Amino acid sequence: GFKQDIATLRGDLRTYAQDIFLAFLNKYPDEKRNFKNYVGKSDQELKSMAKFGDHTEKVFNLMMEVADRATDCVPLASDASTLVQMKQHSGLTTGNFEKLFVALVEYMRASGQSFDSQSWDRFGKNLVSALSSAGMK
Amino acid sequence: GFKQDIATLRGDLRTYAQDIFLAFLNKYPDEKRNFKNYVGKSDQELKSMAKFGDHTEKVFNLMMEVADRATDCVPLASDASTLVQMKQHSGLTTGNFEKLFVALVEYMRASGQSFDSQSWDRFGKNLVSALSSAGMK
Ligand code: HEM
Ligand SMILES: Oc1ccc(Cl)cc1Cl
Ligand SMILES: Oc1ccc(Cl)cc1Cl
Repeated sequence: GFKQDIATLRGDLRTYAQDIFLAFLNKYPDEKRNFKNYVGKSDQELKSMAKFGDHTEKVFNLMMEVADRATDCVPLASDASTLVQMKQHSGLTTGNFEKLFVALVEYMRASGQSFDSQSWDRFGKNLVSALSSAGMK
Repeated sequence: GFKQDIATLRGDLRTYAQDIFLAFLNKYPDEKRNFKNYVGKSDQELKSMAKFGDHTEKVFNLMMEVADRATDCVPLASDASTLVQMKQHSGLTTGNFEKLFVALVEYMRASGQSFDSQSWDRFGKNLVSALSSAGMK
């Protein structure tokens, strides 16, 4: 289930963080505009860039903590406030987050592993609602 | 305290994992004999090798799972048994583990972050005692 999925992802975190972020960026090419330096690069080139590896790992490290602190796939309101108050997320909307979780769930469904994709879909929806309550447009 | 420390360490897992492993290896040079692929290389050389970062991340991730499952800094006997039974740990003794935790506590005290170094010291002592009870020499 959901809790075991967190353990699975953490056990190969750099690989999953990069694979999932790349799936997001290739499913939604417009989202690359939020990173500027990622345009015109293939996946293998991105994976060789310092800020790409460091950044995807930090995103995923924190995403797994938020997932781990949730109850029944509902994140804590304090974790949602943190994500909203981050300077780096000024200019983001909940739509950016919704798209991340659509790609993550699709990636899980296609991997052939025993992920509880339905719990991740609920988690993403519940996170987006929490982000709005915390003030994100 | 202990639980926040786990969150702090997990938030930047690869960076802490590398720095703590290097602190251990440089404090206890003889221990590097267990890691024949890392002999003859400076800290910066090791950090440039993908296999070093991957190895340290996987170890440290499991250490944080064990710490998170502990009650009052006492690890679960099942987690201690897992560590004893791993093939990669054939030939190790509790002494190797004690030295790791000395280096880890020394790293925390020196870092100038508000780690609960006393709790990591207790955790390391209780883990060493649990490894004995699970069959490690
Ligand atoms: C609580 C502490 C520890 C945990 C959680 C842990 C866990 C692990 C894990 C998950 C691996 C496999 C990582 C990989 O795939 O490369 C591993 C491998 C290994 N560990 Fe441990 N370990 C711990 C302590 C130690 C200590 C103290 C030593 C020796 C001083 C040690 C020696 C080794 C060796 C030699 C390998 C094989 C590495 C290789 O073949 O490249 N471990 N350990
Ligand atoms: O910016 C990111 C880095 C890693 C992951 Cl998994 C998702 C996002 Cl949006
Ligand atoms: O082999 C290791 C990798 C990372 C850390 Cl923190 C400790 C050890 Cl023994």
